[PDB]
Amino acid sequence: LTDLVEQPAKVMRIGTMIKQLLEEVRAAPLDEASRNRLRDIHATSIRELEDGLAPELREELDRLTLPFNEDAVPSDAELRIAQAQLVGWLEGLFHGIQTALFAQQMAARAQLQ
Amino acid sequence: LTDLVEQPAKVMRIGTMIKQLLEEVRAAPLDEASRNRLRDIHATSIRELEDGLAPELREELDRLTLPFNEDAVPSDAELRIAQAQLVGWLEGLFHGIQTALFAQQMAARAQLQ
Amino acid sequence: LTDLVEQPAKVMRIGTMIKQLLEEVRAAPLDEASRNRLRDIHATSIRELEDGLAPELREELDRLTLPFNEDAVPSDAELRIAQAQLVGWLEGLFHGIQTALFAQQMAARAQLQ
Amino acid sequence: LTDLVEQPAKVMRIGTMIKQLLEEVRAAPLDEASRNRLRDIHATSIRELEDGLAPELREELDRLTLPFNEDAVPSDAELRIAQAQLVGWLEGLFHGIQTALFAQQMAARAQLQ
Amino acid sequence: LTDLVEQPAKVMRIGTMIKQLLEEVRAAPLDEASRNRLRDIHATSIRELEDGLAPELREELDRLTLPFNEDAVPSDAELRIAQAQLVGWLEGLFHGIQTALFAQQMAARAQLQ
Amino acid sequence: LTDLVEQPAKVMRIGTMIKQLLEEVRAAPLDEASRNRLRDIHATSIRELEDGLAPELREELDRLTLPFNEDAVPSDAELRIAQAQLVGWLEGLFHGIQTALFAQQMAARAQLQ
Amino acid sequence: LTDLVEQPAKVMRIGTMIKQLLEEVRAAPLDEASRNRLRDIHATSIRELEDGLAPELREELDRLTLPFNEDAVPSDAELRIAQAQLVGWLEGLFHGIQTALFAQQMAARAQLQ
Amino acid sequence: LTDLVEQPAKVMRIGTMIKQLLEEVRAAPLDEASRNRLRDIHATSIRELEDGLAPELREELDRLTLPFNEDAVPSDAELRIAQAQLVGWLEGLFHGIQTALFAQQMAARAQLQ
Amino acid sequence: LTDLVEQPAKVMRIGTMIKQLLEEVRAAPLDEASRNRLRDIHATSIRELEDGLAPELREELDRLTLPFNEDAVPSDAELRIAQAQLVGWLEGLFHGIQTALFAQQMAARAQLQ
Amino acid sequence: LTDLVEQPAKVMRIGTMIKQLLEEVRAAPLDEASRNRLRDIHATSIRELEDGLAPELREELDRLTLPFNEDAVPSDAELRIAQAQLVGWLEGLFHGIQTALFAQQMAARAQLQ
Amino acid sequence: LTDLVEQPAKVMRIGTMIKQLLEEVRAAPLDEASRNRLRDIHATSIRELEDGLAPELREELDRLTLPFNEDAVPSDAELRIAQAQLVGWLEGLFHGIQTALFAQQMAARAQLQ
Amino acid sequence: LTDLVEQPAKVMRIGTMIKQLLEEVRAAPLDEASRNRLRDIHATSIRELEDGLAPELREELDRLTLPFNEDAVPSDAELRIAQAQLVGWLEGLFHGIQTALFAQQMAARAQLQ
Amino acid sequence: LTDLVEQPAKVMRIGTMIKQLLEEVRAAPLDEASRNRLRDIHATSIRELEDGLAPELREELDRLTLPFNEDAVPSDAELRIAQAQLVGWLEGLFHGIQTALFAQQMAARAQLQ
Amino acid sequence: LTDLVEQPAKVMRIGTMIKQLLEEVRAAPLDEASRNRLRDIHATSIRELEDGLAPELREELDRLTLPFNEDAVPSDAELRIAQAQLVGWLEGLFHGIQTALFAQQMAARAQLQ
Amino acid sequence: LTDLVEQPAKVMRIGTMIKQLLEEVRAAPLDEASRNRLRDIHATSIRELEDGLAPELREELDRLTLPFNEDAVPSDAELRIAQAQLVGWLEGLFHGIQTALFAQQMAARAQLQ
Amino acid sequence: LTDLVEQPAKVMRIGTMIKQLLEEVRAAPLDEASRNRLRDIHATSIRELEDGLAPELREELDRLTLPFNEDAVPSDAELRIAQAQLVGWLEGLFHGIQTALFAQQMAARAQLQ
Repeated sequence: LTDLVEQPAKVMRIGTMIKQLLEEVRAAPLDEASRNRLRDIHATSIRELEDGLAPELREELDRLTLPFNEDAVPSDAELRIAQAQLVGWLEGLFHGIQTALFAQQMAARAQLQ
Repeated sequence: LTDLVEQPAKVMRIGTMIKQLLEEVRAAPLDEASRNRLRDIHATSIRELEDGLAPELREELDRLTLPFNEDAVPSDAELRIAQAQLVGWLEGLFHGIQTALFAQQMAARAQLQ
Repeated sequence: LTDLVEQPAKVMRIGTMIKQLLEEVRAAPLDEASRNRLRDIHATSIRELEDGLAPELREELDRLTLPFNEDAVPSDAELRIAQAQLVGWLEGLFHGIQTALFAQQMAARAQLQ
Repeated sequence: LTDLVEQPAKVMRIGTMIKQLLEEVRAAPLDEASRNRLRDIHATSIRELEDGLAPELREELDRLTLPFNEDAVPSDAELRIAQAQLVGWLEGLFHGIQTALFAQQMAARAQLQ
Repeated sequence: LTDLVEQPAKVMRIGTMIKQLLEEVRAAPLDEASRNRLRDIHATSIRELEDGLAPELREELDRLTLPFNEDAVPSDAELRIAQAQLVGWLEGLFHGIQTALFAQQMAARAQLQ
Repeated sequence: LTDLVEQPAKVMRIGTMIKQLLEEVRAAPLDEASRNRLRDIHATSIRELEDGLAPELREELDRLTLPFNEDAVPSDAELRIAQAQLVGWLEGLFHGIQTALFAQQMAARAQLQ
Repeated sequence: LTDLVEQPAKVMRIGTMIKQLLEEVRAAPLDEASRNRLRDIHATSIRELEDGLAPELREELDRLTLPFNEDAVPSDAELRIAQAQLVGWLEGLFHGIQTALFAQQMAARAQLQ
Repeated sequence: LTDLVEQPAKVMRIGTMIKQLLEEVRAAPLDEASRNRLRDIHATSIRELEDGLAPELREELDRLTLPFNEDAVPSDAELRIAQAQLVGWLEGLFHGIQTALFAQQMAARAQLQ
Repeated sequence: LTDLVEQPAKVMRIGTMIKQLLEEVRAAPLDEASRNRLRDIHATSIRELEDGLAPELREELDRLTLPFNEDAVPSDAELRIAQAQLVGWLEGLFHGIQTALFAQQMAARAQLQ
Repeated sequence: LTDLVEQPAKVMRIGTMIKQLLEEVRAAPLDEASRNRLRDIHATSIRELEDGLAPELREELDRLTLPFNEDAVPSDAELRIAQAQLVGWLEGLFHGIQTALFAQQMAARAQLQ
Repeated sequence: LTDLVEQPAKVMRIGTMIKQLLEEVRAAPLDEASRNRLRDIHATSIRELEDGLAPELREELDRLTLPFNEDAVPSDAELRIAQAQLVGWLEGLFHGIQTALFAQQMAARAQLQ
Repeated sequence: LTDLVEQPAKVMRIGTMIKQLLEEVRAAPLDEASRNRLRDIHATSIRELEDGLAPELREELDRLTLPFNEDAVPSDAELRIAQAQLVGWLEGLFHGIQTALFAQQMAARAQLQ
Repeated sequence: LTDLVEQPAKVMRIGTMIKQLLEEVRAAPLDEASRNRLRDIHATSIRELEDGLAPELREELDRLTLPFNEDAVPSDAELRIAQAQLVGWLEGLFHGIQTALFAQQMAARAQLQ
Repeated sequence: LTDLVEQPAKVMRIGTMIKQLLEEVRAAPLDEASRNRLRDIHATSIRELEDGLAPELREELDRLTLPFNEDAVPSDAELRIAQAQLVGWLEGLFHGIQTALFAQQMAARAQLQ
Repeated sequence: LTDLVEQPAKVMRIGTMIKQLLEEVRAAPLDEASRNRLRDIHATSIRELEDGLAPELREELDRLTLPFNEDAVPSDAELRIAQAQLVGWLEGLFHGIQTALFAQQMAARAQLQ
Repeated sequence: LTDLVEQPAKVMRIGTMIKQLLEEVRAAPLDEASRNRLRDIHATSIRELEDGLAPELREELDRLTLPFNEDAVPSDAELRIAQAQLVGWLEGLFHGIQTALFAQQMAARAQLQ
């Protein structure tokens, strides 16, 4: 919990943002003005993600992630690869949270009966 | 918690507006006269959204959003990206509210039994 | 909650004490050695009760209650009267708690949906 | 919370012993040889109970309880008053424990959904 | 678990023996030939009980229990007090085991899903 | 586990015998001619019981049981004591066996899913 | 058992990431700039996976896995081969672990009844 | 159980690997770099498979299976044939395991009742 | 004589009654059922006393005596005080009788010689 | 004078019987089975006493005495009160008879000299 | 004389037996074999007493006494009550004999001079 | 008169023997080897007593006495009961004789004066 | 010549334009603003070429060429293919012109001598 | 001879076109949108080539060439194979033309001198 | 012919200026301040070119050229495209001039010899 | 001339074909779709080759050449071997022709001087 996510409300917030934008890249091809946007949004979403994570996960994210180069406009492929990577990493982080929340709840309910 | 959204009825209202307009750009391409409208609508929707958020979410919303180029009529791609960004940001905002609101309900209902 | 009972775990403890002691006077008549005990017990439960109640309820309990005389051995009637008076007052205090506890729950659970 | 009861398995063990022995004093009258036994059992049972309680509950248990007189064999009435007192005090202790432990189970299960 | 009971199968065995013998003393009065039996059985059952308990509980049982004098034939009262005392202590020990057994099962079942 | 009872069909058989005979002494008082029978029946039933038990339980049964005085025809009280002693010992024996027997089943049913 | 995976929350986290990225290579063909990303992500994902695995699983993971050739940009085929390999390898690991964890739940739940 | 598979957790792991890789060859045709990989993967999976099986199955797998040649790149047909051969053999091995596991469970639960 | 006691045989009768009852309260403490009796006895002994005394001594006794209240059970102290008061009053009344009886004898014995 | 007691041999007989039983209640505490005897003995002793007394002493004896409540077994305290009452009442009865009888003997011996 | 006792030599015989046996029950507590003895002696002693008394006293003794129930071993209390009851009744019968025997002697000695 | 005791020197002799042995059981508890002696002595002492009594006293003694169980060793209590029974019965026998012996002495001494 | 090219001065003009623009697409990658230009330029260069060619070559050029779709921005690849295609076709036209122009000169230079 | 090629200016023209396009596939890798063009261009180039070739060369060209598959977008390898095939086939065609054409020049110049 | 270019010295002058500026954009990337210059320079260079071309070339140049967007700063790519467009068009313009100017020089030299 | 090549223009055509295709296998690695093509091309080029050679060279070519198998895709090595084998054989065939063409010319040119 707190050992992983410092701001739980914020990580899901940005998490849903990254997810629905990912579902947009698949919907229709984009143009340079839109691909250039998602690059800026992906960079800012990670910067905003690290503010809500524990020190351990910040570094892990930096080891796994690859910031885009601001001199070349990425492709619809890169944007899908980069975004879905965060979507899976957050959903696996969240699935780790929900399994531990199950352990804490059932343990107190069993420590009572 | 509720310290995050000051005017819930006002925030969710505009959010539903951004959601249904997002479903329209998906349906069929638009013309220049309408894209300029959605651009104007996108700007005013954020302004009315900031009035209903806390200062912490205000700045965060501004750090994540991208103002349009006043001199160029954006494409259907930009408008889908900008709008879906807000739709995702708001759904993650609400999921943080309801998970804590449900947490409040099952804490008092259990503090009784 | 905080407006009435300061130490909830302590109040329902002593109450369940006084409750089961009341079921003993009904079970069989007592002798001087036991009546003198229940009076001594009844005094201490009230002193331990005032420590666990809010200032307003302390006075109300003091205005309603009648301390026993420490020179005459009370009857089985007084002990039933004195104790059952508290049992009803404690059950009425908790029913005041639980009616609001459901209000806190069913209102927060409804403020979400 | 569980800071109140240090050895729960031990506190409830001795409690169950005092409860069923109480069911014996009600079942049939006793003789001096058996009344003397319960007094000895009553003394050691509280000593073993205080070892399993927190210091605050020790004092409260000590402020509420009454050590027997070794010079007089108590009556079947005294032993019922003394024992049921602890039975009521012990059942009220757990009711404080189970209501908060039940609160832990539903609050964490709600912080997830 | 093992910190409390070394031979679980044996303690529930002797326990059911002590319980049904307790239910016989209540059924009809006994004679010196029968009262003398239960004393020897109660003495041997405790010796056989200590073989099946952990070192901590052996000591606790000796502190709570009172061995009979082999110079006077006890009463139907004494035999009921002695036996029911063991019955509650064993039933409270078992209720302590089963409450913790639920904690072990509901914790591994929750740490998995 | 089953290391305890060598002849399960035989141990449970004789047990039901003493159980139903226990229910007969309870129903009505007996005469010297039938008490002498029950004394003989109790002796032969233990002998037939040891053939179906493991050596550890053999001595334990011998440590717990009390052979009758062949001189005096025992009373309805002794016969209730001797018989109910075995009935409790046997019921506690079976619950220890089947509780582990259930453990074998649900462990394999869980090792499959 | 649990000694196999040292950091389950971390192993599964990275697992979900690799799984969803696999669903992206499948969705649409990629370009050379994005294929270079997935190769880099594949290398860092395994590096972070071995940190959360025991040495026995490491070597087994290392004996089974195939580092990419850096002088050549892999195909959309290779990236599917490599990733799906881990996804199956990771899903079988949990199914091997969780099936024994389920055995812990039903064996203790049966060791009680 | 013990007579067929020595390391059950490992065998269902690799099986779930080989299974999902089989679903990749069906999804799209492969290139020389990917076909060459799956062959290397298939060889290593059998080495990791033989380590986890009983000696009889080691030989049975060796009698049924056909190792690939390391000088020619196999076709999409061979790789489907080779892998699917193992998938059926692994699913058939487990159904032999699971059908007996129900026999062990449903028989011990019936030997108890 | 005639001016003091009208029925001397009756007063010495009741006096020995009230006297011997006084030696019982000193012998061992009493219970509510016996204290309630002695109160009833003390009143009836006084009513039967006034019937056997001259009018002057009646009123003297009424000025000296204090009737018990019939709604509260007196203490062993009151009962000791109340009865001993009569015993001293009767023995002083009798010592007045015997001193005059000797005066009648030795004066008539002196008129002769 | 002797008209007071109609059957002197019968009254004093029963009186001696009541006196020595009183010395038995003092010697050791009694049980419910023996207390019930003395209550019945107390009732029949008064009945046999009224047959040997004159009507004036009958009603006086009935006005002073208190019949026991057949619905409750009295205590050793009540039986001491009731019996000692009669012993004192009877000893005062004889002292009233013997003092006047001594007066008769010193009147005829003096009417001669 | 003959109006009351038919066999004077026999009544003082059995009387002494009943008296010294009474002094034994006080001396030390008894066992069932001894308590059962004294019941048989007390029953036969009354039977042997009735053979030596006049018809009037037979009936009075039967009205005063309470035969024991042969279907329960009396207590040390009952045997003391029953025996002491006869001891006083016999001592009061003899004191009635001695008071009249002196009257017969001193009257004939005075009818001579 | 002398028709009752045929051999006075023998009856009194053996009587003193039983008396002094009674004073020995009172002094200290006995062991099984000595209780068997006193039981044997009690049988022969009655046998030698009947030889010195008239047939009427033989049967009467037999109607009052209780033969011991040859197959069971009596307790310290029985021996006191049996012996004290004889001691009292013998003293009452002589006191009846001695009272008549004085009648022979004083009546003949008065026929002279 | 006249049968192939109507405006020779114009074709080598636009041809040189297409050639040097082709050398720019090779020189550095382009952006949507530049890729969009070359599409418009390539379309207008073909339109201006057909005005300068004979009817036979106009048709052949349209059969060989593929106009771009104005509703999508082409790649640096498409523009290179489209442009280079024209460059060779124009260079092949000129080599056909130059080979015949040498035939016109050399044949007349030989028709003279 | 010159009957081989009916339209020399046209065969060389298209030949130059295919040659320089080959120089583009070599220059940089292509994308699916451009690879699809070269397939379409390759088909129309052969169609325009046969119009300028003799029937013998048509079939020979048709016997040597390979029509593309509609479904698959060819690779940079296929397009290089297909195009270079024609360029080599065409350059060998011209070498057959020019070597005999040069033979005419030296034969007529020698038939004169 | 010369009817095409009215001011040859001016047409080539400005052309060389666009050519050498083109060699500068290739040399190093530019900044917004210089791109704004080249954009203005490109506009005036075409204006000064049209003054020196014939009306027919004015339109063709205008039909081929593309005015820049003055609300957006063009890229380094567009400027290379726009400039190279002119550089290619101008060299092709002169090659049409130079081929006819040389044609005049060989025609008069042949009309003389 | 006629002794070796029947259709010289055709053989140097296919040779220049086979030669230029060989320079492609060296240029970049191929895929299965291209390797399968070049094999098909190589087979048909030989069939077209045998049509253009003299019968002696046909058989020699068949003795030297090795036709490919049509069920396995050859390697880039085989394709380089197969074609280069022909290219050398063709260049050696042509170099023999040029030496004989040199023989025909120089011998006739010398027969003149």
